[PDB]
Amino acid sequence: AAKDVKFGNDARVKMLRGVNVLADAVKVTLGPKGRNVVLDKSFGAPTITKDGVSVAREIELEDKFENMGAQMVKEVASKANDAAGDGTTTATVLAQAIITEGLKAVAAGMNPMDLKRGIDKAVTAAVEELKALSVPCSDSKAIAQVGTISANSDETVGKLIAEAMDKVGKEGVITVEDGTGLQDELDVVEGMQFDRGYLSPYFINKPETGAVELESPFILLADKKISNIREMLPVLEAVAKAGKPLLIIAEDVEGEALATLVVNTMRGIVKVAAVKAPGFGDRRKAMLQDIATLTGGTVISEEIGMELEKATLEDLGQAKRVVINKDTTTIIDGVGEEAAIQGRVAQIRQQIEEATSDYDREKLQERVAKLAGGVAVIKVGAATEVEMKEKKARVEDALHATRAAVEEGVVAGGGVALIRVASKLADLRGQNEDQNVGIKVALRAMEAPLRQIVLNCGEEPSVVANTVKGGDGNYGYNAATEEYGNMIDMGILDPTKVTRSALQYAASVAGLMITTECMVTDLP
Amino acid sequence: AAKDVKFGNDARVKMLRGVNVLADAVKVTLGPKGRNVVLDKSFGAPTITKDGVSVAREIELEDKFENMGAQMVKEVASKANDAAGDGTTTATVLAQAIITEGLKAVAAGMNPMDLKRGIDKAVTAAVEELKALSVPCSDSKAIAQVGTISANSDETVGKLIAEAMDKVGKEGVITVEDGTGLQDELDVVEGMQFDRGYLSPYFINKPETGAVELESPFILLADKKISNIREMLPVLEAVAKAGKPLLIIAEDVEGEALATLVVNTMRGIVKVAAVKAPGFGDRRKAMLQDIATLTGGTVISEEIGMELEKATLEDLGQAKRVVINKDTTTIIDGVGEEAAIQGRVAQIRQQIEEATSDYDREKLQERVAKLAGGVAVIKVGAATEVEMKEKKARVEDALHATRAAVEEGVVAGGGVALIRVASKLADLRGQNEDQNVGIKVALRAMEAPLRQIVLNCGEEPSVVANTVKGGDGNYGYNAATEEYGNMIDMGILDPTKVTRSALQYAASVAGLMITTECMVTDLP
Amino acid sequence: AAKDVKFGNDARVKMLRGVNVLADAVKVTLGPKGRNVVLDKSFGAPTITKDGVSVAREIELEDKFENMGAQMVKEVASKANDAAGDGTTTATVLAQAIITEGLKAVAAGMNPMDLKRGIDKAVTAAVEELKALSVPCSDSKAIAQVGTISANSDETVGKLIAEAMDKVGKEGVITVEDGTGLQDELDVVEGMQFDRGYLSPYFINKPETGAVELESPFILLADKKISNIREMLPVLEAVAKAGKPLLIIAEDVEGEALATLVVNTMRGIVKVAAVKAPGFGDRRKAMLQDIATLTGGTVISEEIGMELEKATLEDLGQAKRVVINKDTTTIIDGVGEEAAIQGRVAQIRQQIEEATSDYDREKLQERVAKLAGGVAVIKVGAATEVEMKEKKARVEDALHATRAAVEEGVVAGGGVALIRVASKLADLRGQNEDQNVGIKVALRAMEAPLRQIVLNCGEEPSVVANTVKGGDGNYGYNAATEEYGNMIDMGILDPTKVTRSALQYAASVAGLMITTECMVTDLP
Ligand SMILES: Nc1ncnc2c1ncn2[C@@H]1O[C@H](COP(=O)(O)OP(=O)(O)O)[C@@H](O)[C@H]1O
Ligand SMILES: Nc1ncnc2c1ncn2[C@@H]1O[C@H](COP(=O)(O)OP(=O)(O)O)[C@@H](O)[C@H]1O
Ligand SMILES: Nc1ncnc2c1ncn2[C@@H]1O[C@H](COP(=O)(O)OP(=O)(O)O)[C@@H](O)[C@H]1O
Ligand SMILES: [Mg+2]
Ligand SMILES: [Mg+2]
Ligand SMILES: [Mg+2]
Repeated sequence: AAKDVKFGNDARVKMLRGVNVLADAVKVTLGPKGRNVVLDKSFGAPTITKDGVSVAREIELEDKFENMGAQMVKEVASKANDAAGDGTTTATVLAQAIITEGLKAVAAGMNPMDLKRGIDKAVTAAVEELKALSVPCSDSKAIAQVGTISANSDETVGKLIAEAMDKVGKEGVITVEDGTGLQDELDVVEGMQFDRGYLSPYFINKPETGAVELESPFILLADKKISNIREMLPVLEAVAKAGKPLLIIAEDVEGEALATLVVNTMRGIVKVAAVKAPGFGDRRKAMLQDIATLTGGTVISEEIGMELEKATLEDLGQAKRVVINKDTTTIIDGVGEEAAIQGRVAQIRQQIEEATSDYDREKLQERVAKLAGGVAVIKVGAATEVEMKEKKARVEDALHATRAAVEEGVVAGGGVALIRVASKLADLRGQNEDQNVGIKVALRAMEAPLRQIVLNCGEEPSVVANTVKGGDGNYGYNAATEEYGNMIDMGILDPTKVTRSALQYAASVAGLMITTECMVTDLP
Repeated sequence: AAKDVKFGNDARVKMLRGVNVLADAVKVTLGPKGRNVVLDKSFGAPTITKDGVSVAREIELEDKFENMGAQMVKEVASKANDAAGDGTTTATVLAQAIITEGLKAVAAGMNPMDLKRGIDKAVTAAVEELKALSVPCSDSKAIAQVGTISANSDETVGKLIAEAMDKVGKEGVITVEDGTGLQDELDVVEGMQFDRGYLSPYFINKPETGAVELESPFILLADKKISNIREMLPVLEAVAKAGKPLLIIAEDVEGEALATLVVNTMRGIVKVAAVKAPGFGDRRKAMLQDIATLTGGTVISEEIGMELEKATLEDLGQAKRVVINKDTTTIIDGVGEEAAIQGRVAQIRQQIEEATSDYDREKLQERVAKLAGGVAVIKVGAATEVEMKEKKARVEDALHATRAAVEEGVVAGGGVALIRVASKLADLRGQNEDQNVGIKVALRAMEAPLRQIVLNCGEEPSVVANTVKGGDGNYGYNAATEEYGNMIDMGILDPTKVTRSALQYAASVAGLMITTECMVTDLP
Repeated sequence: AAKDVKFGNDARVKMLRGVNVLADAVKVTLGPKGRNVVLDKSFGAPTITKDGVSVAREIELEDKFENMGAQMVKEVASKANDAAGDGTTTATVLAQAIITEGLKAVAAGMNPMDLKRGIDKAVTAAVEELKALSVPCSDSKAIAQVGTISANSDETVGKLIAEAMDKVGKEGVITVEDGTGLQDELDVVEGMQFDRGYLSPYFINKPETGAVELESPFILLADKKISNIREMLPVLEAVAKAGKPLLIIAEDVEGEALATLVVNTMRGIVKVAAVKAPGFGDRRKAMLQDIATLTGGTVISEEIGMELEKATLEDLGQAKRVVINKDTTTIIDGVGEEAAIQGRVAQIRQQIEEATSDYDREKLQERVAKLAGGVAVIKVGAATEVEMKEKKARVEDALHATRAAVEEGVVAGGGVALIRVASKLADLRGQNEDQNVGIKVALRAMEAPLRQIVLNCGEEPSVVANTVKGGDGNYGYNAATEEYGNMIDMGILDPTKVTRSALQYAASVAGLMITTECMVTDLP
């Protein structure tokens, strides 16, 4: 299509108005005194969130150029989310900030490219700075503090999270789902368990709800379905002999097997029942050895050097007992040596450090957690639906933040850390003048977070900022209590990693953005 | 698409006008002196209802922003309905109320977020308060009162309902359908019965209409059709022997079986006939044991350890007699021990407390009712169709209300309860001032219901409210009689549960809504 | 879509304008001096009717709100028609009436809901009232008068109708079809006969036109066709033996059977021929036992304990003779005891009182009429088509009216009955004042029918009405003769049932309608 090109100032301005719109719409939601925004939806009802990135995405401008600018800054708010799922709003604030000043300096007649470098440098510096102040977040107390501070000051949250982490361990998995009631609720799975119910409902051991509890069973693992392939009685009878209950796992099972199986377990011939493995081919099969090895079983290489009956009763794995309903199965404890356990674990180390990261290390550590650790789930409380969302939302942020503080430590919130490291680079200089401004520009912008927070409190951003800058170390203003003091003792912690990503991602784009001299796009 | 963002006051205002329109359109229908609204329909003729939620849903505004606010509030009216199918209008009124005030305070320059909290707390407070006033609704009288009150003061209703409940019991099922005549009618099913007619019309016992009355039959249950699988004569002849009638149930039956069956029963060889089981696989099957077990029969596990003929005459169940037409079948009474009954029932307790609730516990309790209790249906009378609707509509609310009153008691109507609990929290305070206002705001809104009611009577909302606030306990204004007194002795009861849901759901949204600082949506 | 809500007076007004348009367009056709309206049609040529309900349906307004009003009143006009196929126009007038007044009183500042009750009660009252005055319409004279009066005063009609009923009986069926000439014509079927011609055209007995007259035949009924299934000669020869003609009925007959049959009836071996049974499966079959039992035959349960040849010549039914063409068969008389006749009739009593009514009791009563009574059809005379329509139309109204007068008696026309019972409720009062007005309103409206009729004669509606009200009993104005007197002796009768439905249906909606406070619809 025919284009519309714009150069210099004109373009820039447009670009800026664009940024501001986006920015302004995300600022409103910063800090404890942060406010909400409503995203309309033709879909169902409008959405009410305080999640910066959530907002960003919805912003699109009619002015093709004002729009481009917005479409750009939008990615910082975005990347910031992919990085550590929080700090999004904050990051955005900084760009808005950097850009404003930057442009003003380009308008000042400076070479933009050096401004960029000056900023870049200024940032690389600021980063080491943070890494310096970053201090280990390890105790449950600290962990609940970031949770809480992340979930717009909700202790119940940090509290809950703190606990989960304290249970499932370090590699234990944690997820949030909408709860039933209005109270938040924490459930923690113990041992090995997945999402497969029994195909033989008739095979319900003791409790109802389809509760099966095969006491001291032999576990069986295969690689096929058993319609009429019922052949395998040697294996069967083998246990009928030892008089032990039996659990099975494979592609599937047809009535032919079940039917007979039924009356057998009935007549008190052999108390048994079975449930399908995990899910997809590579999936399920991927997850069995682990199971076998766990209970000390010998998975059946139906595809390799094994067959149906082709397998002795001793191949079977053994566990205290099991618990099954119409949807899930759980092994109380497959007696399997730790030489085996940590072994099947050690080999997970390569799986872990993977270049796939997302979706890979997810379902990955899951088993990892089930192969020794513990799995946890959180249910969010909310009367309405428009509440259940927002709530559950923040809950995750925090869930993330903690994850980050742990791996990368923390620093002082209230955007003090930055304002602090800023003073530390008061003497940073670069190759030429422009560059020095470029730096100065950046430092100057690092007061953004802080004073937006303040402003979201209807108070003098500049006045606070001063008194705060007059202080040292972790002296900081507490927006919530409206009084200064030590940000850490007050439990106002920001996972070091977010603060860093926010600054980086922010600059990464801001920088470029301010080096626009021309812009092309379609006609109105 | 290109968006249109609005911040602060502008946005709010718009949002509010939006709310108002909706609200205002729902108010009109509040109380005995509430009026109706007409909802247009391209479909057929317009609809005339006084059901708040019915109205809500139809409201959509041209102004994108005004619309959003409307689209939000709409959910309280909604959720309120999913909760206890009544109080919808009332709920709405409170939001309208809360928001108005709220915004006024934000306009006053207060932190919205604290306002929210102030409100939330004031509410959590207000709830215990109600649970205090809630008093058990257990006698048929009270129950008749809520139904009546619910059905805009129609005694006939509460009366009818009260009856139904008094019959089918507590776990007895109750449903409402359109009636033939103009009078309302109550039918109550006794014992075991379902929606299945006979495949062998020839096999009609005594009365007409397809009336079968197998005196002292042997009930038979299967898991497959019987085209030429007619093999089973043993079982058959086994009764030709005993000379007792026989009832059958299964996936189906082809004439092959029927044909011969006809002349057998004819010649006086064997008085018999059969009808299809419930409906879907897991369905029908899920419902048979009960049947069997009830009548003392042995369901045929055509899929498990059994086969056609594979079964003895004693396996069959026995019942006083049965009654069948071309659409329904009924068992007079299958002689089956209570140990069995309450048993088959007890195991329903898990089915009962289910995380499925909607649709689950529905068809669930149904059987639960047929499994010892009773099933009832109500036919609403109406001359027209636009009448049958409205009518049958209100009849259900009541139906629900009562259901709610029973499980959660009641409190004083006329919106006195609230107005009362408000005085009780006159000393409630929060962490800061804004929050205290946030509380005051809410308490203030709790007068809404009452004074909208009054206003729907062309009377001083503020003057009544006063004299009402001057009183104590259940002193309250009777809009209908236009004179004060004891709301309970006057039988003006609100199922505690609705009053509570209305307040919660209302606030849950209003709360958020008043913390809007920006709004985004598409362009006009 | 974006809506447009309207409250109070505004809404009401619009609504009313809507009603009026509709109403006014239907009024014009009320009474002997009623005029016509033309309904356009893209289809073919415009339609010219005086049938109120025909009109109503065609009315749709551009003003969404004016339209809603009209879409609602439209239902009274409608329902009135489903109820008893006449009085439509009349009904409408009352609504128009009720509403007008009603609204005026709401405008007066009265509680609408009481208004409604006032009206409702006033009506329930008015109904017993009518049931009082209703007097049995039994003599043919009376019956001709309602037909006549119904068919806008056409004696020829009431005359013809009276006859029919006098013939076919009470349960005899009567239908109207376009006739051939210009004179109306009445045909009356005697005995048993349906719409099936002979497959064996060659088997014509005596007259032409395919006229068959098997003297003292043996009727034969089956449940299948006969291509090569010609096997059955035993039964055949058994008659060749007896030497009697033969009639056959079944799913069909192939030439194979026919061919041979031809020459057989030809060479004088066996005078026979056959014709297909009724129509659909459950249709035809449903209609055979009846045929059998009548002539005294044994239907062939080709599907049950019976086969082809499998049946003795005695099973056959017998009849005096038959008459068939290429489209119709008829049994002079199948000697079949009345024990069987009325038996097969008595069991029709449940078929009769069926919760189906529409479509059921139709084809049902049909056979019923053929199983003892008589069947009649009327052919309407008209030069044109636009005439044949109108004509035939009114003819049915009367056909229904009579039906109604018969079952529910009659009362004095000219809208006197109502105006009369109104005076009777001059002292009716309700729980409060608003309600008394509500009542008064209604009574006042009952003068509508009468004075619209008067107005349709260019005369003082108020002057007549007065003199008419001064009178007693059935004193009434005769619009046609323009002179007062006894409405009954003049034969100006209205089937009690319609008069009643028109009032009920009318109020039923009107009532609700005047309680509108808001209205929602889409934008223009
Ligand atoms: N009570 C408080 N007083 C002062 N600063 C706070 C307080 N609570 C949180 N903060 C700071 O304000 C920031 C608010 O971040 P937030 O608004 O959630 O944006 P993001 O989406 O970027 O986290 C926190 O990261 C922290 O630095
Ligand atoms: N006769 C009466 N006098 C006073 N208050 C009444 C009377 N009848 C009902 N009410 C009160 O007014 C409310 C009206 O409820 P309604 O108009 O149906 O709204 P919702 O659909 O929210 O219940 C009742 O719930 C009760 O609190
Ligand atoms: N000559 C007459 N004088 C007085 N009243 C009459 C006369 N003819 C008919 N009527 C009355 O007017 C009615 C006319 O019916 P009609 O105009 O077709 O309206 P609808 O279709 O509502 O019956 C009759 O039912 C009867 O009540
Ligand atoms: Mg955050
Ligand atoms: Mg209600
Ligand atoms: Mg008429």
